Amino acid sequence: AAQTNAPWGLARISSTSPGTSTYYYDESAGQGSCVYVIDTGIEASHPEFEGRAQMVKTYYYSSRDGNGHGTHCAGTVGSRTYGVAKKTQLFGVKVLDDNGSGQYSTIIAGMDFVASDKNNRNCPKGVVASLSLGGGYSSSVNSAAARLQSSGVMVAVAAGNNNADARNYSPASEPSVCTVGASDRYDRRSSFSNYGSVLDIFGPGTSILSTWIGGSTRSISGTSMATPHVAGLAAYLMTLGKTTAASACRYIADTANKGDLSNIPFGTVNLLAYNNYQA
Ligand SMILES: [Ca+2]
Repeated sequence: AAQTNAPWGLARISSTSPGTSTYYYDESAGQGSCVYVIDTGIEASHPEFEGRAQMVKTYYYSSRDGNGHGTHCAGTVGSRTYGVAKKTQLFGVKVLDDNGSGQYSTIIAGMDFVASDKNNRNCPKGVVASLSLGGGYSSSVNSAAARLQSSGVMVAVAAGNNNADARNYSPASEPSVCTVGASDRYDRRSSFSNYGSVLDIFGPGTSILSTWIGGSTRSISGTSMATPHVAGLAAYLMTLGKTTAASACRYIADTANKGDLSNIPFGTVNLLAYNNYQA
């Protein structure tokens, strides 16, 4: 399939070169997979989700996304226009309040929730979780992410927006999950993107157009935006049968565009998420 005039990040993930505008992908499009977006929620009513999104959990007085951040991330995973995996099922877990903040204890509860909740969902092709959040180093937060991964979920987490080594942030620093840095449309490391040995992969993160609350759309930037490209890619690849939850981060690294990003610090992977789709 070909989507013309796609957001640059979608075009990037199906291209051996920057500077193109058509997204190419297998029509299966993540059908039969599931992606949890652990964030401020998802506006499930947004026409862009086509009934494929739903809220499954909140820790606050509402499951509504009163921020937009979670809706944007979910859009990059699986919206019809702005998404990588256009037929995946999206599950919202609201661990962040409408200010975009969340106590680590609530975030941990949300991760353990997903590990159990997948057993209540139909995801024959596999399960992914996208965590566009983080804070300072916490062994408990890392351990929760590790459990989620261990349970059979492909966990993708944001590296962070500190232009610093991600070793000092969680869940970014957890070795067993897929830690995602951000790039821009000219294949530069995004200026805010964290880096370091703990990174596994980069994805498009600067000036990313996606869904927003009130049935709208918005361009924003962050490792929060790169993460759902990788989560959606994993779901897409799992539907194709090319990889599994336990192997998807490795597979994505194996098949990434290599050595093409600029301003990658010595010791950080130079790998850009790529679907290796040949139309
Ligand atoms: Ca990993």
